[PDB]
Formats: sequence, C-alpha cells, structure tokens
Amino acid sequence: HMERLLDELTLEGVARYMQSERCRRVICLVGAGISTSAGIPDFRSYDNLEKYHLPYPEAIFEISYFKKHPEPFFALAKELYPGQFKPTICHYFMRLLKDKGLLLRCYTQNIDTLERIAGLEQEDLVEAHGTFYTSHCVSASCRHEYPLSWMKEKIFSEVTPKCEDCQSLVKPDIVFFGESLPARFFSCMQSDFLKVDLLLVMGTSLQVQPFASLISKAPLSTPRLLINKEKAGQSDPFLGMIMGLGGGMDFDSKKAYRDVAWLGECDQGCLALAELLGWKKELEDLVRREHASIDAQS
Amino acid sequence: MERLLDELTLEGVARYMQSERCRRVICLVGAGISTSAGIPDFRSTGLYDNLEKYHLPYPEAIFEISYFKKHPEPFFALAKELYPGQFKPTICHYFMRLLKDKGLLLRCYTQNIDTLERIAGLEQEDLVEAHGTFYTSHCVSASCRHEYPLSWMKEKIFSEVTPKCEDCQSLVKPDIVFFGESLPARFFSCMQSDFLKVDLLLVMGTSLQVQPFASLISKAPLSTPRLLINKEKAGQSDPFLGMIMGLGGGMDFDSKKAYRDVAWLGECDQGCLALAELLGWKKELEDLVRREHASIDAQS
Ligand SMILES: COc1ccc(Cn2cnc3sc4c(c3c2=O)CC[C@@H](NCc2c(C)noc2C)C4)c2ccccc12
Ligand SMILES: [Zn+2]
Ligand SMILES: [Zn+2]
Repeated sequence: HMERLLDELTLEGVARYMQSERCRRVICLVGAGISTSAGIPDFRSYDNLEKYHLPYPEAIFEISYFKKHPEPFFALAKELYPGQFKPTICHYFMRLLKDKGLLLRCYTQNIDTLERIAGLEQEDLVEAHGTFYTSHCVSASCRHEYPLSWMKEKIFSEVTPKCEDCQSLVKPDIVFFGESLPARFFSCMQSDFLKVDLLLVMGTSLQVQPFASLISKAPLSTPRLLINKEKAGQSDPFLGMIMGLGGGMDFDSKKAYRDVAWLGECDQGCLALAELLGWKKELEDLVRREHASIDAQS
Repeated sequence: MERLLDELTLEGVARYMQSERCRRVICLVGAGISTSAGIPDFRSTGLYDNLEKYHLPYPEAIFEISYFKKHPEPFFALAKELYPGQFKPTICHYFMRLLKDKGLLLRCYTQNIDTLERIAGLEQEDLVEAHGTFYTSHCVSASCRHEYPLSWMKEKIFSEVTPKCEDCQSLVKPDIVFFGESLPARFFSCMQSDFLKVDLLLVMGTSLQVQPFASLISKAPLSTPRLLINKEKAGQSDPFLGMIMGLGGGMDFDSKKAYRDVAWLGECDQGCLALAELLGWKKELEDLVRREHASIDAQS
C-alpha cells in the first residue's frame, strides 16, 4: 500500500521526480553545513575564551549563565564574524526553488541570517533555532526590540548590549540552552508536513532538535534527499539504531525505498542537482550577480 | 530622417522597445536616480557647513585635484559625514538590472560615484562610471599608482586617517574624477563603440549640464529615440552656444520638427514603474525590488 515515488534512489531519480507534476511542494531542512563555505564554523564539529573561566564550554549558550555572564558569548560572536556575509550557492539554490514555485518552506537551524541575505523572505522561512536578525531586552516588563544593525554595532564595539530604556541585557532572538523553540516552528510544522512532496535535507547531521525528530514526520511516501558530508538520520534520536523503524532515514537496507544520500559539500550537490534539472546556468548567473552586489561593498 | 516611434510618448517608446528594432539600450543616469536612496545631489544645500573651520577658498575646492593634493583633509571630512550607512539602490537602479536580465542593456553610463549600480547587481562590463567611483582608490603618484579596495579606503576614512600609500607613502585618492582630472579611459573606449550601435537612449535623473553627458547626448545616431525621465526637460541647449533650435543633435521635445525625443516629467522611480507597466514588467520589477531590499535590510 506504500507508494514508490522515486524511480531510483539516486540524484538522477530525485531530479526526475522534481520535474514530475506530483512534486509541487518542497521543504528544505538546512544546518551548519550550508554555511561553512561562507566562512561560518561547522558547529557540528573556545580556545580564545580561556580567560572567561566557564564551568563547562556550553555555559556561554545557557540562558541562565548568559544572563549573569554575557561577555563570553558576545566576545565569541565578535570573533566568529566572517570577513563578509555572502550566502552560498546552496542558499541561492533555495531562492531558485522559490522562483520556480516549488519552495513550500525553508526550515533552518542556523542563526547566521544568510537565508534572508540570499533573498528568502520571512514567509518562506522558519528559523527553528531563532536568529540574530532581531534582539530583545531580557526584562519581561520591557521587551524592547532592537534590529541587527543596532546589535552589530554593540558587538563590534565590544559594548555589552544594554537596553536604552532600562539598561537591562539585550539578547538576540536565538534559542539558548534552556529556552523554548519558536512558536512559529510548531505552527508551520503541523501544516507544512501534511502536504510536503519532497524533503531536501542539506548540511545537517540531524542530531540536534528539532530536526532530529522532525525528519521522520514526513509522509511515508515523501522522498528525502540528504546532501551532507556524512549519512545522518538513520538512528532514532532516543533509541539509536533500530533498522529505521518509525520513519528513520533508510538509504542502504533491503527495505530502502525513498531516501537518497549524496555525500559531499552542499554547494557541489546543489550544482549537480541544478545541472540535472537544467538550472545550472541560471543558478550560477544568480550567484554571480548577487555575490557582485555584496562584493561591491568591499 | 527616419522616425522609429509611432508617437512621442512613453507608450510609443514602450512599443518601440518591444520591437525587434530595439536591441541595444544605453542608460545615461545622474544624481536624480540616487536622491531617493539618500545620496545628496551636489548640483541642488548646507552640505559644506561643517567644513567652515577649514577656511576653503570656495566650497568646491575640495574636489579640485591640485587643492586636494595639498589639503586632502576637507574632502575626507565631508566623505565621512556623507557616508549613508546602508546602500539601498532605487527602483530605477533595479529597472536597469531588469533591462540587463532581459538582454536589452548595452551599457549603463553613470555620472554618480555612489556605487549603487554595482549594488543593484550590474557588473563592470555593464557599467561606464563616467565620473569615476568610490569603489576603488589609487595612490596619486604617477610612478606607483598602487590600487586600493573600498574596504581599505573605508577603514582609513572612518579612522580619520588621511589615506597614504603603503608602498611610497603618497596620498591615496578614491577614483572619483576631480576637477582638473581627465575622464576615465573606459568612458572614451566604450563611448565610440556604443554610440554607433545604440537603438534607444534612456536618460534618467540628469540635468545634462555637466560633462560628459552635456555633450554626449547629441552624439547618438539621428534615428535613435531618446527618452528623458527627469524632473524637468533637459538637453535642449548647446553646452556652450545656448539655445539653437536643437541644431547639433540637441533634445527636441516640442518643436514642429520633433520626431524622436520624449520627456516624461517626474521622479525617476515613478517613471521606471510606469515604463515597466507598459512593458509588462511591473510585477517582476516590484518583486525584484522587494526581494533585494529585504536582502539589504538583512545585511544590516
Ligand atoms: C561607496 O563608498 C562611498 C560612497 C559615498 C560616500 C560619501 N558620499 C556620499 N554621497 C556622495 S555624492 C558625491 C560625493 C559623495 C560622497 O562622498 C562626493 C563627490 C561629489 N561630487 C563632487 C564634485 C562636484 C560638485 N563637482 O565636481 C565634483 C567632482 C558627489 C562614502 C564615504 C565614505 C566611504 C565610502 C563612501
Ligand atoms: Zn529594556
Ligand atoms: Zn604609492
């Protein structure tokens, strides 16, 4: 009774399916691997922070520790700022998907704002771990909002961002350890995953939540293409390897029917896929134009 | 005299642009296409008020090459003051990117130095920066001429350090054309090839009073239509001789012998929207502007 929508478990099969009338709504799930070529470190895989005496390394991303000791976070943020914020080919591939009427939603666990810089708009986006694009005063009574331009100025000046109204700490809208995921994630998830025809999973190893559990919630017939440095999503987040029961990624077993792994850099996978679709020149033209627009500032 | 427009209106130009005859469009653009982006028009007040302490002989002396070479501080003081923060191209800039994407843009000639054409996605091959640009800078010494990028020049201006060459310590100047300097060599090489091939001249946001546009407008082929999108009519007088009924290729919108020149008077952004509408491109243009502006807002 299960439906077999790919004619073969290869990138060629995914491309042919994307060209079929049945593939109308694509969801992208993207992680840190789509931004390493832009100079953002692969957080899946502190040495300058020895002076800050953190109990454990992860304490700088813990909401309670951050509220009383914010300097190491902003200091690290000051350092990890790349020379220039230029989205990658993979980012612009998703913009191409939108132009062609196939993008239902891009879910990202990155906080680097490169999806928005690439031209994806809020309606196309679910920032599942939040974003630097907006910040708020931590005081519940104030909650004054600050734009990224204001926050960047404070970080680069190494001035701990304080609210201009009440002088309390201003926090970017990223999900620290100890905080809930954005409400927009849960609302979009329920509607989106009932009607998704293809899952494009790029640059994430599906270990962190919510993607770790979300991958298995696609419809049973929806094909899932992983473009990543390594295979991922084969284990249950809590039970480990249980031969894919309950919707895990299954690329290799005798029961595989819909999951495809393309191992390598995200940029090269999107170019290979774009070529199979006849979109490579259009993608390379877009990237050249948009990179030039940003390079024009340097 | 060959008349290629069916009527001397925006509608007539739009029909011509959709014809096979109109393959190569040149844009000539001036300060009027960047005022809605917050870039000041020096031809139009109080820009120099904070330079009074420098006791300039005349305000524009800061842009004359010899005075700049001995007193560079006032120019850099003003540049720091006028840095807009974010650079957001206008609808008019993005209309030219659309012309490019649609294979109609032979060339954009600009007398602006603000780099908004490049930020809108026009590449060097598409551009003739007839008055130079802030995009690159050069050591002023003829025996060195080391080039410096915009990021280098920005860091010096914001640090309030007069830019000096790292090889010879001579003064480094943004590639703006100062009084007393020749126009860029690229302008002359492209002008002579382009103005032989151009099927339509689109002139936006320039008064056609300063050179090279003042003289260049009359060098188009006699049959090539010319559309002016500007707050006021321009290009009708000879740069030196004044009004001469349009002899020598001057713009002729209203005489009984007018045949190819059209003026649409208003803001450049509004005229480009109205032209895009008549080309069937308005949705594409408005989507492009929204998307690219959202991206610039995201770069913060
Ligand atoms: C992309 O990087 C940048 C662009 C613009 C500015 C500041 N900024 C803004 N907007 C303008 S608009 C304009 C100028 C100007 C200017 O410096 C400077 C030259 C002016 N023209 C002078 C002139 C006259 C009058 N007659 O001959 C000449 C020559 C016209 C920058 C300032 C600092 C760093 C980068 C900058
Ligand atoms: Zn506050
Ligand atoms: Zn030098």
